[PDB]
Formats: sequence, C-alpha cells, structure tokens
Amino acid sequence: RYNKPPYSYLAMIALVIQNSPEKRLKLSQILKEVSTLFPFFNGDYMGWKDSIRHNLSSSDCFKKILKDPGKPQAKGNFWTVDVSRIPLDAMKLQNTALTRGGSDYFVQDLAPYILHNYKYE
DNA sequence: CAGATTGTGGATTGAG
DNA sequence: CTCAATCCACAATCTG
Repeated sequence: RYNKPPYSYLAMIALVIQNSPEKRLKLSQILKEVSTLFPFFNGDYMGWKDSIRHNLSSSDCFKKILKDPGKPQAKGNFWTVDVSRIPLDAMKLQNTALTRGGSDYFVQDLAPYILHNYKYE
C-alpha cells in the first residue's frame, strides 16, 4: 500500500478515457493523463504503472480497439471504457485513514464526471 | 537482436 | 468474511 489518490484505478482509467478526444487511449497515454489528473505519483514509486496496466486487462469495462483484422495479435491498441458496466460503488471515494477528515480536498463520487458530462477541477 | 513495452493472469497482502 | 492493491511471471509484439 503506497500513497495513491483515494479512487479505484478503474474509476481513474475510466475518467481519462472519457475525457479523451475520441474516447480511446493507448496505455502510455492513459499513464501520463492519469498521473497529471491525480498528481500524487510524481515521487519515487513506479509500481502504480503496473497496477493500471493490470487493471485494464482484469476488468470487463475496458475493451481493445482492433487496428488490423489481419493482425489481431498486435499491441499498442487503444482502450475504450463501456461506462454502462462500471459498478456505481467503484467510483465513490475510497474509505481510507487518509480520508478520515478533511475530505473536502477530494470529491465524493466520480460518476458525474464519468457518465454525466460534468467538469472535474 | 537486444531491450522496452504491452497484454494476460495466477497468487498473496493488507485493510475494510 | 471480501476485495482492491500489489507482486511477480511469462509471452509476444514494438522500437531503434
């Protein structure tokens, strides 16, 4: 357990994918857009990059984009979230000891910004 | 071609 | 109890 923002990785990835131009994003583009939106990874640790890559494959919300039907074994494909399938309790703010008080720092729920067309600060 | 990155997924941990 | 976070491993493409 390392210092990460109190939002599930699923909601973090789902946000940057919807906030993107064509609602598709490559792994690297997901990595840097997540890092700047939730600026709590600019330190020494690096394993959070794996956790995101692992979350994309291990969730049925995220699907790949087929570049070439002749090479379906290709990598670097853009990922697309399918918002309707995101459990509503996965977007709420994570109950940790960091959010015992002073919670006014972070929003309570990312559903408006993910599936309701609102702007995240 | 070596080294970096992607995609997958099996297994353990700490915490709620 | 449960489950997100983290670990570590392997396979295979991607890049220069």
